[PDB]
Amino acid sequence: FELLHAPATVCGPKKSTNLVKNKCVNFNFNGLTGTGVLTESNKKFLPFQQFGRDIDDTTDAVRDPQTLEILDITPCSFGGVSVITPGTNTSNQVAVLYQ
Amino acid sequence: AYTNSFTRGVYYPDKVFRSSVLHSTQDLFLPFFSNVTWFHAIDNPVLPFNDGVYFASTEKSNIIRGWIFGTTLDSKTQSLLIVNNATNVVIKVCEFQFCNDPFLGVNCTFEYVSKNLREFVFKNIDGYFKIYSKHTPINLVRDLPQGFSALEPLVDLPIGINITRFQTLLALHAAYYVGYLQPRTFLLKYNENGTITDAVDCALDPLSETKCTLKSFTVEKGIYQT
Amino acid sequence: TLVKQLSSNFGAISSVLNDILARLDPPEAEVQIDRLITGRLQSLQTYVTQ
Amino acid sequence: SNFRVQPTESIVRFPNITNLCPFGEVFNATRFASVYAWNRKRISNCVADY
Amino acid sequence: PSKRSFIEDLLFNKVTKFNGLTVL
Ligand SMILES: *[C@@H]1O[C@H](CO)[C@@H](O)[C@H](O)[C@H]1NC(C)=O
Ligand SMILES: *[C@@H]1O[C@H](CO)[C@@H](O)[C@H](O)[C@H]1NC(C)=O
Ligand SMILES: *[C@@H]1O[C@H](CO)[C@@H](O)[C@H](O)[C@H]1NC(C)=O
Ligand SMILES: *[C@@H]1O[C@H](CO)[C@@H](O)[C@H](O)[C@H]1NC(C)=O
Ligand SMILES: *[C@@H]1O[C@H](CO)[C@@H](O)[C@H](O)[C@H]1NC(C)=O
Ligand SMILES: *[C@@H]1O[C@H](CO)[C@@H](O)[C@H](O)[C@H]1NC(C)=O
Repeated sequence: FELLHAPATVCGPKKSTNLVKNKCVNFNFNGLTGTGVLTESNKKFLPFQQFGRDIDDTTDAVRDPQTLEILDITPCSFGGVSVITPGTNTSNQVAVLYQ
Repeated sequence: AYTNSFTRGVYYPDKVFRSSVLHSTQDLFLPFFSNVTWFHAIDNPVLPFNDGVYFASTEKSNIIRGWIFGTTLDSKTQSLLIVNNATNVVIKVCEFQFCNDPFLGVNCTFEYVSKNLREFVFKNIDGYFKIYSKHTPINLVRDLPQGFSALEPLVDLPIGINITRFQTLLALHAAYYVGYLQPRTFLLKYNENGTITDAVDCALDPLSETKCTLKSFTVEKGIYQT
Repeated sequence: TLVKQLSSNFGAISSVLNDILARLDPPEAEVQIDRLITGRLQSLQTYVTQ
Repeated sequence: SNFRVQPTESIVRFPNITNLCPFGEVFNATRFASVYAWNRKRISNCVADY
Repeated sequence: PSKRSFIEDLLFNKVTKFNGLTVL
């Protein structure tokens, strides 16, 4: 095995598993490693383009390297967590708002 | 002989999809509105490119049959030959002069097997020799047409030969054009679907630099530091 | 502009933190991610002030 | 606080149409040669199993 | 159903983001 300075062309195998959508996961689409929900998507790609970016170059839709199916993406949900309350001097009850 | 190529040479620089955006880009390109060499056959000199070559060999009778890339092309360094032989596209990267001189019939490294103006663009960086193409009919067959056409990548090759010279290959028993490519900044505008429809140089002339300080093709009147 | 600032190295090896994670985990990871954090922190602060 | 739904699963997706190169051919072979007249085959540009 | 007034509708029709943000 000689590893010449040029990039190595013959490599080991790629152990690829199944893809599940409508519930966010970490994902590994050949470099694309974000964290979000994948879903079916409609917008059409050209025969060779490989990502989908948008207004500020955020990875925004990707096609599976195995099957020609465009998938849309959205980062996992998240938001503030706050508490409304009557004063401690009038009660102790508490209602919580997820933002 | 020299002529003036209109807005031609653009090509999808990378493999991403943008939509209705106007995207700044920075790479090698053919500077808009430049002075183009014109070799006419039916001749056949040898022309070197440095780091990129706009090779839009035209057509009259479909007679162009290959390319040889390299330095000395005689049993010295491995070099590229790619032939369309009425069947397919065939790539062979050996090193010899005219040992394969059979044309029709009617110690080598890497292999790969795959009116109507055909433009191509080739460039070699980082051990990758990349090709982009576009085939389009022309009606004004007098000269290179006025319009906007966007090329597209066909086949990347991991051969990584070092190349600075090349000549066209014809078949005997049209012509071809060359400029060169230099580093510039363009402003591309991708359409709704994703296929390019216009672009502007940022260094072309006074206005354009403004047009790409705003990153938009509709400047309003006024006054702009650019 | 703020979001665009995530696409810049600020003098580190890359513009993503995951790649530097992959390449080098011991101290040099600190002496690189230091710069990502410093730069991104400025960008946020200089958004807040204006 | 800030609420953060958590990742649940990793997923791997690599080109699984695959190319190969049959090392089995040179092992399941019928063409073996002499010791000093030993051949060197510079093989590459495939996918190889180990 | 939205009781915007008429000239207010003209005004409205005239005038014309999740990497860690939110717009309340
Ligand atoms: C508030 O706290 C004081 C503490 O001495 C208590 O006496 C009072 O009942 C509480 N409620 C109101 C309305 O002041
Ligand atoms: C450049 O283009 C002009 C066309 O105006 C042509 O006359 C000239 O020969 C070309 N080359 C040079 C070196 O000027
Ligand atoms: C590539 O070949 C050219 C001659 O065709 C030579 O001038 C140049 O130095 C070579 N580049 C390398 C990296 O060897
Ligand atoms: C083209 O070349 C390939 C390989 O050299 C050969 O298999 C094929 O028959 C050729 N086609 C013609 C039309 O000569
Ligand atoms: C054999 O190798 C030499 C240099 O290694 C090369 O010049 C020659 O073209 C090769 N012969 C064939 C038939 O490829
Ligand atoms: C988009 O694709 C459709 C094909 O359904 C094509 O007819 C249309 O011209 C393309 N461009 C636009 C702007 O719709």
